[PDB]
Amino acid sequence: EYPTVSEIPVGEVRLYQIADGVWSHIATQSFDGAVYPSNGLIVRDGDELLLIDTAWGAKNTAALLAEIEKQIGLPVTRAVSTHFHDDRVGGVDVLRAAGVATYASPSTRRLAEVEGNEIPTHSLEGLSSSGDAVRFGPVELFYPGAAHSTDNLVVYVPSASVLYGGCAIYELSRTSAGNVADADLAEWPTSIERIQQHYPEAQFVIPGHGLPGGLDLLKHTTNVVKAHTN
Ligand SMILES: O=S(=O)(NCc1n[nH]nc1CNC1CCCCC1)c1cc(Cl)ccc1Cl
Ligand SMILES: [O-]
Ligand SMILES: [Zn+2]
Ligand SMILES: [Zn+2]
Repeated sequence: EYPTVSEIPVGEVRLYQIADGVWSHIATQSFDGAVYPSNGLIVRDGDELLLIDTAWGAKNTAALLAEIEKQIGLPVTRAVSTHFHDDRVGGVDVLRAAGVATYASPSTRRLAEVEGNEIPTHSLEGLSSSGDAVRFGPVELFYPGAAHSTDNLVVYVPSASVLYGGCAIYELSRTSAGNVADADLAEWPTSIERIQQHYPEAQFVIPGHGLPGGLDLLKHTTNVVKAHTN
C-alpha cells in the first residue's frame, strides 16, 4: 500500500493518508545515475495546509501541488524545509509562485544558498540550539542536533502522534548510510536520543526516504550509523 520507488514515474507524486489530516507525499528523482524515492508531509492547518519539504525539484513540486488540489482540495499556505538539500528545498520557487510562504531555519537558508539551492523566504526563529522546539500551527518543529546534516529538523504532529524524522531517520530495510558527506556521524546517535526523549508517544515515524514505521526506526538508524562509523 505505501508506494515504492519503482511504482512512481519521475515527475509524478503520490499522497498517502497517515491519519486524519495528515499525509505523506512521495516523489522520485534521478541523482548520480539512480532514481530514489523521497517523502515529505502535509498537515491540515484549519482551512489551509502546512507542507513539510518539497517533492525534490520544480517539476515534482508542481505535481505535488496539483495532486494536493485534486485529492485534498485546500490551499497550501506555508511550507517548512527540514534541511538544505535539494530533496527538501528544490521546488521552493514553485511553492512561492503558487502563493506559499516558505520557511526554514537561518542555518538552512544559509547552507542552501552556498550549495546553490533554492532558498526558503522566511527564517524560523527559536531553533538554533539542539533541543530547541517551536510551535508552527498544527505541528511542533524540533532541532535535535546534527545528524544527517547539521541543520536537520524533525516535525511532530501532536494531534495525530506522527513524527516526521526526515533524512535523520532511516527506513527499516535500509542497512547502509550511503553518502555521509554532510553528516555528523558522531553526533547522530545523541541527536536521536533527544528525539526519543522528546517524543516517546509517537505512533507513526516517517523517514525522509522509504517506508513509514514506528519508534523502532530510531534505534534502527542509530545501529546503521554506528556500524558505518566503525
Ligand atoms: O546516497 S544515499 O543512499 N544516502 C544519502 C542520503 N540520505 N538521506 N538523503 C540522502 C540524499 N541526499 C541528497 C543530497 C543532494 C541532493 C539530493 C539528495 C541517497 C541518495 C539520494 Cl540522492 C536520495 C536518497 C538516498 Cl537514501
Ligand atoms: O537529503
Ligand atoms: Zn539530505
Ligand atoms: Zn535525503
